[PDB]
Amino acid sequence: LRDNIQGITKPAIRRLARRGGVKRISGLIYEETRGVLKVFLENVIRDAVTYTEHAKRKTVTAMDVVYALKRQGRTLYGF
Amino acid sequence: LAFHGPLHYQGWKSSWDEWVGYDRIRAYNEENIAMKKRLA
Amino acid sequence: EQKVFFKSLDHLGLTFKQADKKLLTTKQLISEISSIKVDQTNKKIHWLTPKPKSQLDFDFPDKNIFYDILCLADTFI
Amino acid sequence: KKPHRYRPGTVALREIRRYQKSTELLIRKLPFQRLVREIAQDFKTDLRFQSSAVMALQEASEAYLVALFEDTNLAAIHAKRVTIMPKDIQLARRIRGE
Amino acid sequence: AGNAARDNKKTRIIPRHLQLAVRNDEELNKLLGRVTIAQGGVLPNIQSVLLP
DNA sequence: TGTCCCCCGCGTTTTAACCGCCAAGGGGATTACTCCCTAGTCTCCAGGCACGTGTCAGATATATACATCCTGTTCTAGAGCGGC
DNA sequence: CCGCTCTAGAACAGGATGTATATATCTGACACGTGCCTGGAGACTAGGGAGTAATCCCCTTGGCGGTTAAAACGCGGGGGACAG
Repeated sequence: LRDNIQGITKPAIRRLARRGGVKRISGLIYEETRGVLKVFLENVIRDAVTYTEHAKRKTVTAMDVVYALKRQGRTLYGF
Repeated sequence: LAFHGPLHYQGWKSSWDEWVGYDRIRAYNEENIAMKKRLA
Repeated sequence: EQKVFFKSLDHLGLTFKQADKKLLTTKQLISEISSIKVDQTNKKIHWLTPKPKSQLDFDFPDKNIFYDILCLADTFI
Repeated sequence: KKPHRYRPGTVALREIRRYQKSTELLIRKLPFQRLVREIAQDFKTDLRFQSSAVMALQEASEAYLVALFEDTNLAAIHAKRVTIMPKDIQLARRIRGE
Repeated sequence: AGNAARDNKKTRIIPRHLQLAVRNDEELNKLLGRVTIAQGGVLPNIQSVLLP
């Protein structure tokens, strides 16, 4: 699996900013937003990896993702 | 290479096509739509 | 290699699981019989006005195969 | 014959209104799914994720980025602008402490 | 903190040295990001547009 | 205030997204046997805490000394003018 | 067209005031010593929760076509970020 950081397409980043009420989006925002999302994903998934490793499990469950988000003050409801 | 003014009508929606057979003259887009309507 | 080599030797059979699904349908068989129809009609129009009444013929030399297919169908029931 | 030729900004505000009252997921499923597996394979190989596990990751990442974009947009009007910049995001993360 | 104490020519660890030691290390700064240190102040850094 | 170049709206053509369908086989979930080590005491003793105190690094103090910043004066380059 | 004088930008040196240090001395907590003494450790008893083994069924990954929604490319252009 390579070049998967481009999976978050420019209209997808455009649509995300539209939900946030952004009037205009620069061309350099998409590269920065991908990097910010990559950094944020690299922290939540790594925390979920330790949660999955602690349970002697090989598949990451949704409950471990919730605990990974809860410990950083970003608790998620619905899972 | 267009029988009408060079640019199916390009740059328009699909609900404008017409393929009837009449006389065809290019005239360089009617002298570029009459010099863009005589410079506006 | 014991499981790699024989799978590598299969070229048409690897895609057969999807080729059979895509090809053993109604529209493909109708197309493949209409193609033979237009081939015969065009060839006879070129050659001779009467048209043969036989196309895409199957031979039935074995009788036990029908019972084997019935056994498979019965297992499917 | 004259094209409609909407000026920039109006359809963007229309997209803002149509996507603020809606709740469908903006990011596609498999592109976000494949990004998770590539990131996770750097930490541990032969790792699997449940379908609902990625569902929790996708909604949380979108809401975090939308909230970041809200602060990013709020920085633009604060800086007498309507176009967001990469430096606007950097200021937003620094103030939040990320 | 001992390395920071040698920088300002001090042989005793003071809360200024502990704050400087924590904030200089990126790992310690992120771990103690939401931590308030008394009598430590902040890093002596000035933004580039502020210098003449 | 302007501009121009950076970003949006739209036409076209690919493109991979989603749902439609099928197995696969690691793997989450459950049950049971059993075995280690942690719950719970007895006794004690050696490390930890309260107290007391000589002491050694920090702060106050001040002439001395940095130390960079602000400003004044002079050097040299550039444009304007006048004469040949 | 060339030389002369006027003018001004800019590098450079000197004055100024708030701090960097070199002692002198206070000084006040710092750490060492002491005397305990109160909580952890050796030893013991007992039991119970997970390691491990087995099962199972289940659920995520891989793997296909279909299709139509949408990303991507490009053209027109237009309103805004930024230099001024």
